[PDB]
Formats: sequence, C-alpha cells, structure tokens
Amino acid sequence: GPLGSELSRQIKAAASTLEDIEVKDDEWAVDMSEEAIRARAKELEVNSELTQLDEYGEWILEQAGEDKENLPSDVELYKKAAELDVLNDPKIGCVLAQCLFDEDIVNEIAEHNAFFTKILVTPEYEKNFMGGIERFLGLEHKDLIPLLPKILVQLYNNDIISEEEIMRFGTKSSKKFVPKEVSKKVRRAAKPFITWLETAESDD
Amino acid sequence: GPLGSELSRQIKAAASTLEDIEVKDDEWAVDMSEEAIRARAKELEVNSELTQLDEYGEWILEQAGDKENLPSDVELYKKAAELDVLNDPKIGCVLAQCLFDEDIVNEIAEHNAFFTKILVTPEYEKNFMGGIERFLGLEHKDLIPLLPKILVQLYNNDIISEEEIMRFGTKSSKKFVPKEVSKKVRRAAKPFITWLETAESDD
Amino acid sequence: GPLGSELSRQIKAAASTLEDIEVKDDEWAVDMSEEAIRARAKELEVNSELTQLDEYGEWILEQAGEDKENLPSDVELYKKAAELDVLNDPKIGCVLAQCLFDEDIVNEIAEHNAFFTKILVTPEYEKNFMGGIERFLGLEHKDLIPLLPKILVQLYNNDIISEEEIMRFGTKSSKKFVPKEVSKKVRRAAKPFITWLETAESDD
Amino acid sequence: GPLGSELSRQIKAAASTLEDIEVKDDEWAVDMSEEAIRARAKELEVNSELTQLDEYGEWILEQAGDKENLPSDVELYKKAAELDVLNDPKIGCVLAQCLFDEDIVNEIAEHNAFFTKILVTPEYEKNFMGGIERFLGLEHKDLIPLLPKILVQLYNNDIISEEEIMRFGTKSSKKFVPKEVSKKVRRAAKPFITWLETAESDD
Amino acid sequence: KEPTDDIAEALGELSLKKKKKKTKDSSVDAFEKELAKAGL
Amino acid sequence: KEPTDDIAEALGELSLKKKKKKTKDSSVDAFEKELAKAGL
Repeated sequence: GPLGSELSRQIKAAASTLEDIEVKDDEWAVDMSEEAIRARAKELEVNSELTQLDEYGEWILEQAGEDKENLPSDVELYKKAAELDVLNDPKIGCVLAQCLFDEDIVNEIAEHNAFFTKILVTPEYEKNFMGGIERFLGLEHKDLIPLLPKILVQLYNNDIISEEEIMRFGTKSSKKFVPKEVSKKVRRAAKPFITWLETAESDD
Repeated sequence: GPLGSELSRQIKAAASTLEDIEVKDDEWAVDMSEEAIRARAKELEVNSELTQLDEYGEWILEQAGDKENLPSDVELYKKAAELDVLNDPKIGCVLAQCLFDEDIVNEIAEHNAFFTKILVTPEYEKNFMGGIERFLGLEHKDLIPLLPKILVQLYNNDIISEEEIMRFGTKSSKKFVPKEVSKKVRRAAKPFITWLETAESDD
Repeated sequence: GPLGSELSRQIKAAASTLEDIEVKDDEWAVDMSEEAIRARAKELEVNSELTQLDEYGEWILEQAGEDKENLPSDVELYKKAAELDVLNDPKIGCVLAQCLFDEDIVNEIAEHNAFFTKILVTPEYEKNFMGGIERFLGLEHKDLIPLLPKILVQLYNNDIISEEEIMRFGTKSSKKFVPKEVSKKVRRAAKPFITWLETAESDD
Repeated sequence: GPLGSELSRQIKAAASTLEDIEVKDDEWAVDMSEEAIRARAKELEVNSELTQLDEYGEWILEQAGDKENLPSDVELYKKAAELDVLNDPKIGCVLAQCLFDEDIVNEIAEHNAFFTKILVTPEYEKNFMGGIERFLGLEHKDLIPLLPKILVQLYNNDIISEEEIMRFGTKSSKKFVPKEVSKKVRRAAKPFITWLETAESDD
Repeated sequence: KEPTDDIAEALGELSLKKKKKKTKDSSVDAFEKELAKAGL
Repeated sequence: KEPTDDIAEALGELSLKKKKKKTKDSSVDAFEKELAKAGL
C-alpha cells in the first residue's frame, strides 16, 4: 500500500507498544510482577511532594465545592499549606491558581492580597501562579480567556504579581505549564494589557 | 500524494493524539485539574491497598532469587501472618506469580498443606488461578503447554476445586488477562477441561 | 509523568515519524528529491494492474451514477473489462461486487447471471467477489448488512457463487478483504443462511 | 492505573487510529471504494503532470553523480527542450533541487546565462526559490547558514528579481516547505533581506 | 424489539431448489450470442 | 462583530495607579495577627 514495508512495520510496532501499555495499566491491581511491585514502590518516593500538593488542591476543592464563595478562610488556606508542608514549594502557586477560582475570577483574584504576599515568597512562586492561570484559562476554562486583560489589571494594581513576572507570562514561551499553541493564544489574549504595560514602562 | 485524503487525515489524527499524550505526560507535575488530582489519588488508593501484598511478593522474590531456595512453607505462612495478608483473597494472586518457575509442574504439588491452609475460600482459589493465567499467559508463554499437567496436579492434590478449575477453563476473564490471552490459555487447558466435563457428566 | 522516559521517547519518535510522512505526502508535487522521483517511477510499475481495475470501477460508477439502474449493459460491462485487460484478474470480482450495486442489491445481484458465469472463471474470482461483498456491506454500507441472508439466497439459488465459496465466506476469517472485527460481524449476519446450508448439506 | 482515565483513553484512541491505518494500507489493493479510486486516480494525475520534470531531474542526478561532472549549460538546455520542460515554470524547482551540492555558493553563479534564458517569468523564479528552500530547509540543513551568501549571488547576477528574493524572505510558504522550515529559512536570510529592504527604502 | 422484515423475507425464501445447470448454461448461450455480435 | 464588554472594562480600568507598598505591608499586618492567634 501507500505506506511501504518500513513505515507499515513502524506503525504496527507503535500500535503494539501502545496496546501493551493499556494492558499493563488496566491490570495494575492484579499485577504482582517484580516490575509492577518495584514501580509501585518508586512512585511513592518520586511523587511524595506531588501527593502533598494534590492533598492541598483536593481539600480546597472539597471545602469550597463548585462555588468558590465557600472557600476556606485565608488563615485556613495557610494553615493547611503548613500542615501539608507545601509552603516551601514554589508549585503551591500553581495549585492555588488552578483550585481557588471559578467564573468570578476577576473579583476573586483580588480577595486574598495578604495571603498571596505571604505565600508567594519568591518570583519563582509568582511564575508558578502565572503558569497555573495559563492552565486554568488556556486548558481548563477556555471560555474565560477573554477575562485575562481584566485579571492582569487586578494582579498589577493590587501588586499580587510583579511587573517582571507579568511581562514574562505575556512575552515568553514557557513549555513548562502549557503547550506552545495554548501559550500563543494566552499571550494574544493578554497583548492588550501587555502593550499598555510595555508603553507605560517605556514612558517610565 | 500517495496516501490519499483519508489515510492522510488519519496519520495527522494519530500524530496529534500522540503529541497530546506527550504534553499530558510532560505537564503531569503541574497539572492540578480535578481530573489529574482524581487520577493520582485513585492510583495512591490502589497502591495503598497493595502495600502488604507487594511487600510479601518482594520478600518471596528476593529470598528465592531459583525457587528451590524459596523460603519454607512454614516461613511463607509466618511472613503472611506478620504482613496481615492471610485474610486477603489476593494472596493467591501473589503466590501464583512469585513462587513458581520453569519447574512449576513439580513445584505446584510441593506446597499442598500450605495452599490448603491459605486458600480458605473459592475467592482465594479464583485469585490463585488468575495468577497462574498471568504467569503463563503474560510472563512465561513458553510454559503454556504445561497447563493440562498443572491442572492435573491442582485437581489431584485438591489444591483448587473442580468448580474453580472449570471457571478458569470455560469463563473469559478480563480481570487478570486480556481476552486474547484468556482464549489462548483456555485452549491449552481444553484437553484437561474436556476430561473434567465428562467425569462431571458421568457422575 | 506516568509514561516514563522510555515510553515518552518512543511516543515522541512515533509522532515525528508520522509528522514527516504528512510533510512528504503534502509536498509530493514539488518534491524533486531522488527518493520522490524514484518512488513515482516505482508506483507506475507496481500499480499497473491496480490502475486497470481502478479505471474499470471508475467507468462503471461514471456510467451508472448513484442509481445502478443506469448501469451499462452486461455486454458493455464485459467489453470494457476486455478493453482494460482485467478479464484475467481474479480481483475483477472484487471490483464488480463494490461498484455494481446500491441499496437495491438483493434484486440487482440476480440480474447478471450469464455475465457472472463468464466473468467469474475460477473459484478464486468467486472468492474475490465475496470479499467485495464483505467490503461493500461491512465497510462501505453497514446499513445493508441485514440484507446478507437475502443476498446469499440469491447467490445460492441462481448459482452465481458455489456452495463451497459461500461457506468459506460465512465460516472462515480472511484478513485479505476486511478487518477481523468486520469479518466477525458479516459472518454473524450471514449465520441464519449458513446454518440452514450446513444443515441442508448434513441432510444431503 | 498509573495513567489515569484521560491518558488511558488517549493511548487507546492512538492505538485504534494506528491499527486503522495499518488495515487501510494492508487492504489498499482490494479497496474499490469511490474514495480509494479517487485517491489513486489523483496520485496518477499528479505523477503524470510530473513525468517530464522527473525524467529531467533523474538525468541531471545520474549524469552528475559531484556536480562538477554536471552536464554543460548547453546540454542542460538541449535536454530541457527535448523533454518539453522549458515551458513549465516548475523547471526552476527541479534545477534548484538537482544542480547544487555543498559548493552551491559558487555553483549558483556558474550558470548565469542558462538561468537568464530559462527563468522567463517571475513564476519560474518563485519555483527556483521554492527549490532552494527545499534543498536547504529539508535536504541539507547544514547549508542554511550559506543563505545570505546565496541570495547575494542571486541578486548580484540578476538571476532572481529583488521582488522574488523579498517574497522568499518575507512571505510564509506552505507550498514548498512546512511553516517551521519557512521560519528557520527566513531567519537565516534576515541579514541579507534587511539590507535589501533598506536599499529599496533609500531608492 | 428489532425489525424482522429482512430476516423473515430470507427465512421464507429458504429452499434447496436451485437454478438448473442447463438453465445456467442456456442463459450463457444468449449472452455469448450478444458477444459474438460484438466480435468477442 | 465580537462582544466588547470584557476588553472595554479592562481598557477603562487601565491605570498606572498601583497599591501602595505600605498599604500592601499593612494588610500583611492584620493577616499576621490572625496567624499569631493560630500559633503560626
């Protein structure tokens, strides 16, 4: 056929590799091979910090529910972070950006100023928070991307995120949080605000 | 070009799907969607349900290395009691996948009193048979020809009930092995199963 | 992530292999590489017989159109086959089965008896015709699969296809014309007729 | 399991798509659907449109083997007239992809009268530039750094118009090369293109 | 409850009765005559 | 013709005016007081 012997063999091998993964994943709970036992042991050590972040996000979502008006108090949000030992993890900003907000984000992002100042210790935390916003709008709620200019005004005016990190989010391609096509779309939706900022900084 | 629109559209769809999987895997550690959290939580729950069974299996495999150096039946039972796996019907799945090697036809009859003591319910027997289906169907396909002989030992030594041997040979599992492997294993068992069906009909 | 370094590398390589195929296929007409020139030359020699079958099918479809009541006469169908030198090709049955019929197949399959006797020279031609029916119902017109018992009655009663080839179509898995899942579905839709035949042959 | 439902569903979708492509390819020779016939007919039509161009290219590549043994400009023109490709604007695409090697910066100025005689319209020049984009962007990516020098020769020897050099350096093609390759080639050309833009502005 | 029209029509037509070999060979003769008129 | 509500609201809010650093540090004090009441 049009593929040729070599490409047909490559495609068939890929399919079989994928089919084997599906069998291994589907039968994991009855798999007592040395490979599966060792893998389950490694997943515990490698994902310890991730499990702690997951538990924080799960608690936030479980306590607030669909509406973010039932969100635990900022004091409660901080206490749980300390309890789970995630305060020293820059990815806590990524968790908060993806779990604290709903469709009322423009109003919600400005209701936790003191909390963010205390939690976002370094620019790395701010970058992780911006990455989380990129995922929340670019991947999970594409319908809210039109709110990005307003979201950025709230971040800049309330000094929640530095001008430098807002500029990196709007002008730099980071493959760490979202795919390149999603990044391009978010930066475009941010351009109206970023252009204003670049001009305001040029005017000094 | 040579492909035609349909084949080209499909090759493009396959590439996009594969790229999407790469990005999901690359971004797993920053993915805090409800679905990613639920997925990691569900695996943690399964991993935790298997902690004692995994520890039992690893100890068997480490202590054995050749299954002649397998720990004694007495040591196997004592370790099971220490890890609290005796009350877990899946202990049969662990034992079937960790105690045997190429000498299974003989080894499967060298632990009679142990298996009689530990396989206390038909559920334990079903789990043991599932483990055998995995040992032969997935991990050692070269030993599938030994199945009628293995079943003869299990039936002759009263290790597994005839009702459970019949389920393994007549029923399609999805739990322990893929449908293709179940069909292959049941076919290799047909010689013994046929005999058991006639004996049951005669009696 | 859950894939692991090795499987991630395998998936990325597969994607790149597929992306390269798409580029090569999309730019074929501007590709003057030694590979493309040589490939275009090979496709002509390798697909000579296939081009002749294609031309026959194209002519049948072009002359009849959507309705198979405008089909050229059996004499015309034979003359074109000779003109294209496809009479000596067992795959002519596969072409005819896929191009001569529409939703009125039950009636149409019995309107060309003498033609089929002359065209389907060996059991191999009959097998190719049955393969074509398998593709027509199992892949192109899944809505007509319920007509298979009736289609088989017309084939058996009019002696268009041998009992032996009807039985192979209904009881054997041939990966040559359709995928295994499609074969299983067609043989199931045929089982009502096949059961009758197996019993009639047992009764002798 | 470790994948989670979403990643598992995607891996299953990728496997099914790949299996579907394998079956389409395996059954191509018995596929007499209107779509399969149309596809094979469309490729035959494209192959036929390229018969003389392919024969011209193969003759160039065979006769050359080192492009120093390239046939003479006189022989290149005579063969073009014999194969009736002189009136085909795509002759530029063939020549750009078959006449040059690692010594292109010099070779691209050793055929001035030939190119002046054969590149009779801007369409021929566009096709030549597309062929260069393929030669450098796809077949010899190591030679992409030579693009500003190649463009200097093309502009200095009046082989390609400034209007067409600007299109190659400023416009995104999809016809000759993928968007990623166009972006890379246009970036490597920027040093010369910038100069040409200023000269045009000054004049 | 699935439709039964297609299966019922087939079930009713079921019959060991088949086209006579001579009848099949006879229809062949008219066709061959039409072919001869076309030079084949 | 696309809606303009989201962009227009943002365009109207555009302002170099920013939260005072002292104001930011002051809100921090009430929060730290709430934290001290919790032993943190």
